[PDB]
Amino acid sequence: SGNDPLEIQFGAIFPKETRNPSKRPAPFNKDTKRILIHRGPAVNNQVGNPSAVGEFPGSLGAKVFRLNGGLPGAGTSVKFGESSTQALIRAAYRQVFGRDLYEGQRLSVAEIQLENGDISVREFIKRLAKSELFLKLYWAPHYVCKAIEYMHRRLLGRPTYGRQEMNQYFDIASKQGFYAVVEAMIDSKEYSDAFGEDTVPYERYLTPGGLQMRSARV
Amino acid sequence: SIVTKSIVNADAEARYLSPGELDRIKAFVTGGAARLRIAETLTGSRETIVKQAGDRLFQKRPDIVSPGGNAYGEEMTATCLRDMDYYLRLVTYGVVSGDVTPIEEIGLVGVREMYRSLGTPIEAVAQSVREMKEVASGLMSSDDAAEASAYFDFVIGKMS
Amino acid sequence: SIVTKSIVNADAEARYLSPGELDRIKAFVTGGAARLRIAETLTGSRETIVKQAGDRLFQKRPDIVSPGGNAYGEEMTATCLRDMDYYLRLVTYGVVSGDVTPIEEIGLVGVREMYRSLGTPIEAVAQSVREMKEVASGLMSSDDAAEASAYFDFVIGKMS
Amino acid sequence: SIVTKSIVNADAEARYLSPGELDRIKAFVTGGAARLRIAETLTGSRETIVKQAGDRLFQKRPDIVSPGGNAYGEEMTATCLRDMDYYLRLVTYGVVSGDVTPIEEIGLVGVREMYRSLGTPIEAVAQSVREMKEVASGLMSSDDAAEASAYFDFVIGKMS
Amino acid sequence: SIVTKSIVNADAEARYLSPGELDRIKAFVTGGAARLRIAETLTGSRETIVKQAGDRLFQKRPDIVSPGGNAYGEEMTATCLRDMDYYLRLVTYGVVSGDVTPIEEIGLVGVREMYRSLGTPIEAVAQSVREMKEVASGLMSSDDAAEASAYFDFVIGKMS
Amino acid sequence: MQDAITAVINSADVQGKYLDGAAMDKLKSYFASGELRVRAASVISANAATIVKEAVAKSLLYSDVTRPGGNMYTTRRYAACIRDLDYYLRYATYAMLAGDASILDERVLNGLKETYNSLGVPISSTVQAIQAIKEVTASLVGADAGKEMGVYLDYICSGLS
Amino acid sequence: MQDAITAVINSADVQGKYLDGAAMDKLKSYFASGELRVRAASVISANAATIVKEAVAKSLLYSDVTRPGGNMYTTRRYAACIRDLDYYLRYATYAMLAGDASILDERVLNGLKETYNSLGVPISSTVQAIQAIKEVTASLVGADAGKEMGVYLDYICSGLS
Amino acid sequence: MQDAITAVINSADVQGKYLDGAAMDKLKSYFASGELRVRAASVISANAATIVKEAVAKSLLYSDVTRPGGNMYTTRRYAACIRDLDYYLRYATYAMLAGDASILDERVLNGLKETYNSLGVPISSTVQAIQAIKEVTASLVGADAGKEMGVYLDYICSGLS
Amino acid sequence: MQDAITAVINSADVQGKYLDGAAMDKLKSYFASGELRVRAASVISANAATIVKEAVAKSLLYSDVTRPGGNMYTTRRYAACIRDLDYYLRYATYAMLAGDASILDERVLNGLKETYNSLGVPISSTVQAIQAIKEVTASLVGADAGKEMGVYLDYICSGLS
Amino acid sequence: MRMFRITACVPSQTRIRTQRELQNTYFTKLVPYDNWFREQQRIMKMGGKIVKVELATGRPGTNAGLA
Ligand SMILES: *[C@H](C)[C@H]1/C(=C/c2[nH]c(/C=C3N=C(/C=C4\NC(=O)C(CC)=C4C)C(C)=C\3CCC(=O)O)c(CCC(=O)O)c2C)NC(=O)[C@@H]1C
Ligand SMILES: *[C@H](C)[C@H]1/C(=C/c2[nH]c(/C=C3N=C(/C=C4\NC(=O)C(CC)=C4C)C(C)=C\3CCC(=O)O)c(CCC(=O)O)c2C)NC(=O)[C@@H]1C
Ligand SMILES: *[C@H](C)[C@H]1/C(=C/c2[nH]c(/C=C3N=C(/C=C4\NC(=O)C(CC)=C4C)C(C)=C\3CCC(=O)O)c(CCC(=O)O)c2C)NC(=O)[C@@H]1C
Ligand SMILES: *[C@H](C)[C@H]1/C(=C/c2[nH]c(/C=C3N=C(/C=C4\NC(=O)C(CC)=C4C)C(C)=C\3CCC(=O)O)c(CCC(=O)O)c2C)NC(=O)[C@@H]1C
Ligand SMILES: *[C@H](C)[C@H]1/C(=C/c2[nH]c(/C=C3N=C(/C=C4\NC(=O)C(CC)=C4C)C(C)=C\3CCC(=O)O)c(CCC(=O)O)c2C)NC(=O)[C@@H]1C
Ligand SMILES: *[C@H](C)[C@H]1/C(=C/c2[nH]c(/C=C3N=C(/C=C4\NC(=O)C(CC)=C4C)C(C)=C\3CCC(=O)O)c(CCC(=O)O)c2C)NC(=O)[C@@H]1C
Ligand SMILES: *[C@H](C)[C@H]1/C(=C/c2[nH]c(/C=C3N=C(/C=C4\NC(=O)C(CC)=C4C)C(C)=C\3CCC(=O)O)c(CCC(=O)O)c2C)NC(=O)[C@@H]1C
Ligand SMILES: *[C@H](C)[C@H]1/C(=C/c2[nH]c(/C=C3N=C(/C=C4\NC(=O)C(CC)=C4C)C(C)=C\3CCC(=O)O)c(CCC(=O)O)c2C)NC(=O)[C@@H]1C
Ligand SMILES: *[C@H](C)[C@H]1/C(=C/c2[nH]c(/C=C3N=C(/C=C4\NC(=O)C(CC)=C4C)C(C)=C\3CCC(=O)O)c(CCC(=O)O)c2C)NC(=O)[C@@H]1C
Repeated sequence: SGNDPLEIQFGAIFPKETRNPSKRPAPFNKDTKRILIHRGPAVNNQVGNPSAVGEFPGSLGAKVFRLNGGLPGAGTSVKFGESSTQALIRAAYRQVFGRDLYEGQRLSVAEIQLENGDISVREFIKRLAKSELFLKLYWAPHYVCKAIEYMHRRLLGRPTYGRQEMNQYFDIASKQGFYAVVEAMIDSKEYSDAFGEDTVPYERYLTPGGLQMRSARV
Repeated sequence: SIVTKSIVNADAEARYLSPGELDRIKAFVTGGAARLRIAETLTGSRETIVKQAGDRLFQKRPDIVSPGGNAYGEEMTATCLRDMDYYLRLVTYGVVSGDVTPIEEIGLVGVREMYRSLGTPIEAVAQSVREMKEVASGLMSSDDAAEASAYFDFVIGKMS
Repeated sequence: SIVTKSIVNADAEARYLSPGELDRIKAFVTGGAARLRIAETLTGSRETIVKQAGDRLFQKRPDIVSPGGNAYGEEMTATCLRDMDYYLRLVTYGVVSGDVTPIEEIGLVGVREMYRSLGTPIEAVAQSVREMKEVASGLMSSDDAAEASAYFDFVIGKMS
Repeated sequence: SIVTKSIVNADAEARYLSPGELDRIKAFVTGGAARLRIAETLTGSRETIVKQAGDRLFQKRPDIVSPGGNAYGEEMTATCLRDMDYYLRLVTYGVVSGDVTPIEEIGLVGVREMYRSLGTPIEAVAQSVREMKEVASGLMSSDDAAEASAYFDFVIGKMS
Repeated sequence: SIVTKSIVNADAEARYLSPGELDRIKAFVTGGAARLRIAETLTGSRETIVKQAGDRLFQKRPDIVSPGGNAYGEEMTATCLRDMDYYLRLVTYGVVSGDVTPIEEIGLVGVREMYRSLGTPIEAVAQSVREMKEVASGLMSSDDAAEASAYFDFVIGKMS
Repeated sequence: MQDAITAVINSADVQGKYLDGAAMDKLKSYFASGELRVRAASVISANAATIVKEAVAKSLLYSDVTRPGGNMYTTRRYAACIRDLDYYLRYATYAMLAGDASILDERVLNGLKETYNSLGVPISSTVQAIQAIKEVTASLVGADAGKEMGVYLDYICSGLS
Repeated sequence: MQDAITAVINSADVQGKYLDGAAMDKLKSYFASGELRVRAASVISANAATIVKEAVAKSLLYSDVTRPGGNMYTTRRYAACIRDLDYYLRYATYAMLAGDASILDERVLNGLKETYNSLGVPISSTVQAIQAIKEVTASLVGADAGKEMGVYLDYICSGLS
Repeated sequence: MQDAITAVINSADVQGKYLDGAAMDKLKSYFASGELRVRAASVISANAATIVKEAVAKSLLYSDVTRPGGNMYTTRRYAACIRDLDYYLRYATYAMLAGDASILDERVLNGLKETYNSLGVPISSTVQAIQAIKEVTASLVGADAGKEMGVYLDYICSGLS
Repeated sequence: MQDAITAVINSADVQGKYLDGAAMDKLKSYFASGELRVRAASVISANAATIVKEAVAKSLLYSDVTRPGGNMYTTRRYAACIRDLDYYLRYATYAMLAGDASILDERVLNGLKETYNSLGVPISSTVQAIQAIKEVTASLVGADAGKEMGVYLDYICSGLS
Repeated sequence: MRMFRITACVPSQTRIRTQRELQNTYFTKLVPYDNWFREQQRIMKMGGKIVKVELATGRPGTNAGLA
């Protein structure tokens, strides 16, 4: 249970093993699969409808940011393509880090290299995830598997299903390190299916506990 | 609702509502009388709308109400008219809200799965909504009919 | 403009402009003359607006025109008033277009960065625009004043 | 076409085919002869299958071939029979390949959109393919009838 | 080099370089004399270092020179001593750099796969670099021995 | 999230009912309040930074909270706290526009108390800061829209204590 | 993208002057024609599906394009072609409602020819289909709106040319 | 990627043709060859590492490709070359299983030539090493399956050369 | 990127030789320059924002470039320009501190001139502003350190020019 | 770091998308060298058509000084 963070907008909040001890060990073998609740139409859950992966959830799920419109300079002022691209950049920051950064923290080179068509949205979020700021905020201060779990939620928009995903990312962490774990998550097939080269990741699934936290209040 | 749509867009953008969105909300709230009048008209004459549209549907698609048809018999036909009533009520929700979201969330997400399970022909459900749209448009001014037609068409297209 | 903004909002969901958007564009086109005159009122009295607002600001923020300030001396006072005139021009563009975008895309994207490089305090630029707003509002009717105040306040909000 | 699926699934992990997959491929290869016999039975009797299925459809759905319908007229009935023959050809492709993949890739991706743009009732095409299945199953043993019915019913499940 | 990695780490955070990095650049530049002293000592004494290391390795690992070993015979012994000389080259390249990067770019990024494709036991190569270490650590002064031992130990750890 | 219109529709739909006189009365009342809500929200969007600034200066500055050892001490923690105040003000404005507190429960108050308890963020000081925001907003926007904004800011406070 | 309003504002700002009388006249020009633009947009919005249907009927069907070996042959190809024509109709509606073809350059032609050449989509037959769409739209909307839509559809064709 | 079966299906479909006698003969030929195809693919699976270990020694080691200045001298390049040859073996095996080089066009020869040109990897040497792998595979697979694997490896080489 | 140390290492490894007499000499020259290199790096880092600020003030401001029509007009164009100059200073300082310009190729001039041609940023005013930057820098550090900075900033300018 | 500048055309199988998809179809993008093998495989196995690959940043024949 300690490896489940709060499903809040931003922050990696885990129960601390020693502070108000609450540990609830359970024997999950290597093959269990965690039941997740889709943020959208229930029938679009990829368990029952694996080809639904990437189907945008509409009003039942989160807002989805896409670089659908053209990028500026793909001279003249009042070019309308400046608001959409910047809204997407700030959305990507809010997705990878949970919230917007303070002044001076944004990866400006990556932003211009994205706004100039030199990279894709996927490449930019990879740069954000591999940034030293992400390492300091979300990788370094945590148990390795807590860091991986929070990473998975931010990048794939869902908690991990079980020991298969967890073990592969954890093994990469053992062998290669943080950048390689980020690479594995963003280069995985499911990322490509759910998010192309032009979609900012978003919350796609919740645990029962997170949904209950959100929807059980008076 | 338009208010919910604008708030969701702003929240996902981590900003306050833009002046355009605030002006859209103003235009929606100040035009509330027309929407509520359209809803009143649809609610008051719901029985005749459903009855006439059901008769037109049955005459146009006799198979669904004849032996072997999904709606054959008294009970199944009554259930068919009840489904039509459900959708007219949902359309009232949509016209009052100024937004098709209540209709979509209450009666169109997974509708094909449900009607395929039941064996109902979805094309006929769409045609029944078409009949109800025609009958309802008959009972109000052209402006009001044009207003409610967008929601009727949303429902029809989601089944077509 | 409102038409361009509506076009992008419609294309964001891959559809046609809704009847609500089209009717809002209709109302904007028909009310065109009122804003085509509000822009003229702001334009014809531009020098009065800029200079009266600048005097009111230097009464509000005497430090900037004082030695060590960003605007001390006649030269920098004149260039600060130059910026005031620029932003009044953008506000006139905004009232004409019906949208806050050309203001944003001309004078508020990276404004903090540029003025950081130059040393200007930004709360004081917001105050300059606010004084321009007050002086302009005093020159026109209450409803016209509110219509222009929407855009003046947008500029104020994007500065402090 | 389990060879393609097995290779694609093996290329996912950048590995070679495991003994189970290779045994599956070999068993599929052996079944090839029976699959070819079924395919040739459907192919040789293409004309009668299509003719009888079309005749049966035109009695269950007489509206289509009467004035105002889609397939009305010798030309449009000819195109309708051509569509039925196309889908029979795709079914033969499926039985030989052992998979519905060619059927999807040639006939069932965007079929609803195509026929809606053409105005063709999709349920009527589904009934026509069901009649083709009935006639064809009238010429095959139980095993072969079930084997071809897999593909016929998949076409029916995607067409409506 | 240490300078290259300082620069790339800085450019990762888009900064001009922090005081500790420049302090280390100063220290390494000033100690260039000692580092080049060690490098020249190893270059001039390379053949003896390799010979003694190989003799003590083979006394430690008499299997690789036995039949079936990767380095069996005299030609394969020549190839193995050549690899020992190559990694001594890389040690001298590293010491003058102040960083391990050249050693990884040339000799360690891919070494495991190379030796497996060759059948060489890479742990025996680790032992060879060890024997090189305990020979070189008596051929030069006490501090120079450790200054080279850093790179010897890095190679050993990266080959373990 | 639900606004006032959607709340009415949900109650009706859960009954399976068409909208009767009382539901239409609720809709009419909300439409009547819409203009006031929009004016107030525009004012808050205009003066959000000032509202937060004045609430902080009123409630938190020049106290142990900002001094070494307090939770707002250090520029990082200062920035995080004023960011949180901006979040709360933005969500209170959302709620006021919608006329429904549901967005607060689904987006803000879910797990917030556990968050602040795990972080060691003092709750009473945060509540005082939010109440200062309420007073500043009341003095800025009026006494009616001030009252509605107060309802939703007090809702945020209720979910934190 | 751009429209007539944005066009005049851009000219003025690049020059560096408040909107002068001539600019106001050029604005009034777009203002006066607004009714026709909105009307044509709404009509074509109502009839877009039928417009595409009729255009494909009299431009592509029963030719080597829809037969085996033609790039409309399979179901996927036919539906994709209908999707492309839907794009052309709605983007020409977008441009007509604005008075400028900037959006046509932004979100339609930005790499279109490379995509067709790589995927083998024909240029002659898609140009013919676009011109058939022009014919059908001109019939439905009227004379002036038909001419404007035709101008923007010609823009798309020439971009493909 | 398409197999021989799907290749024949597409050949008949582009003509809108049923599977004629020649197509049936091709399908029967592939079904007959399936036994030896699967046998060879099983034998390669246990010798791919050995095959590459021997082919590289036969064609690459102790030349100006692995000495200083040759494009294998660094361990990075040696391991990368081993990876390229590993993938060549496995993809030739896939193509042999499918009885069609279509996959070798999609997942092997899609931008490979321009990737090697950008890095100065010698096309001559990689062609020679692929030929060596073909020779080695011939000894452990057999004669006819040897011809199959040689045809597919030669197809790759002609793609590069 | 390569430093002088890595440049000589790369040459020796390409030719497959130990550190030779000329290699020792060139390493020694870098070691003899690596005190003014670090001092200039520290001084440039100390006051880089002022360097760019004064350069822009004396070389770009209050001319047609910043006026309506020039390519610096707009709060956004100005921001883009000042960050471009700031990046130029950072990467030129890296280049100076390493005794090489490969970093300028690999992290600045990767398609910069083509981008400016596409986007219309002048190729003369950029070099003029960089002249101002190198002037202020050289006047801020020294004759030889300034000479190095001017050499590398001219390398950037030539890559642009 | 070595950076390729890859141009590719990605077709759309299994779905007729109605939103704007041209940006995903024919694209030119910078790819780090280390990710280019994986990316080449991903574009290919997706059905893409990699028109062009170049070495935008870096040199051939470089044994050291690549990062
Ligand atoms: C039907 C007999 C009863 C019923 C069902 C119902 N379920 C949901 C939603 C979900 N159902 C599941 C269940 C599973 N997902 C899995 O992966 C597995 C393991 C194989 C199971 C059993 C889940 C996870 C959901 C959430 C959405 C999702 O599918 O991801 C609903 C909808 C609830 C809602 O409020 O939308 C319903 C209605 N309800 C009844 O009343 C029946 C008795
Ligand atoms: C006056 C309200 C405040 C103030 C302003 C101030 N600004 C400058 C210098 C510049 N201001 C700009 C701004 C713009 N140029 C544009 O094109 C746009 C879009 C319309 C904007 C907003 C620029 C570019 C400059 C540089 C000089 C130039 O215009 O060529 C100064 C002078 C600074 C100096 O050192 O000379 C001043 C004083 N300063 C205050 O204190 C007021 C609060
Ligand atoms: C002096 C060079 C400049 C200046 C200073 C100034 N600051 C304040 C108020 C505060 N300053 C801080 C700063 C910090 N708190 C921290 O924890 C850290 C790091 C440890 C810093 C740097 C804070 C928190 C405050 C708020 C008051 C409080 O401490 O509780 C003021 C007063 C502002 C007011 O209106 O009260 C002033 C004057 N002002 C200048 O003009 C100089 C350039
Ligand atoms: C300000 C009045 C008080 C205060 C605040 C404070 N908060 C934090 C840190 C965090 N705040 C949050 C809050 C939220 N996350 C959400 O998703 C939501 C809804 C959108 C909320 C409100 C979180 C998660 C954190 C931790 C992560 C992060 O800060 O980014 C701090 C800093 C604590 C630290 O050092 O980590 C502070 C200072 N502190 C006071 O003293 C005031 C009373
Ligand atoms: C018969 C059971 C039903 C019917 C058929 C019908 N179809 C059309 C027109 C077309 N049909 C197709 C379909 C395909 N083309 C292909 O290549 C394949 C995949 C192998 C298929 C399935 C196409 C493309 C057309 C367009 C015409 C053309 O080919 O040029 C018609 C004519 C419609 C009209 O008005 O022109 C008809 C009648 N109609 C029914 O009512 C039956 C349910
Ligand atoms: C129809 C008149 C002709 C025709 C069409 C056809 N198009 C494709 C494939 C694509 N078409 C586009 C075009 C666009 N996508 C966009 O988002 C926009 C900009 C708003 C445009 C203009 C694209 C990008 C593709 C590929 C990606 C995709 O389809 O999703 C095909 C090829 C089908 C295939 O899969 O090979 C076809 C058939 N072909 C004809 O012969 C007609 C003349
Ligand atoms: C000696 C301690 C061990 C040993 C060595 C050995 N190596 C080979 C063959 C090769 N070794 C290399 C070496 C390198 N490749 C690089 O990239 C670098 C980095 C600078 C080095 C050092 C290479 C390239 C080869 C291939 C042959 C060639 O160069 O042409 C052998 C021969 C293997 C065989 O049988 O072919 C041997 C014996 N073997 C041991 O058992 C020792 C532990
Ligand atoms: C070995 C026989 C020869 C050799 C190889 C070599 N290749 C590279 C670099 C790359 N090779 C590939 C591989 C592929 N691209 C494809 O499309 C396919 C289909 C699966 C394959 C196998 C790639 C992608 C690269 C570049 C990116 C990368 O490696 O991730 C090198 C390295 C060159 C360099 O480091 O600059 C080498 C050494 N070289 C020889 O001399 C042999 C003859
Ligand atoms: C300032 C002296 C001049 C000036 C600058 C200017 N540049 C742009 C746009 C871009 N500049 C870059 C910069 C770089 N590309 C690289 O690879 C590197 C290495 C990090 C740099 C520094 C890029 C990528 C762009 C395009 C994308 C982007 O927006 O960043 C502009 C913007 C022009 C416009 O918005 O249309 C400007 C203004 N302009 C002048 O007039 C000066 C002479």
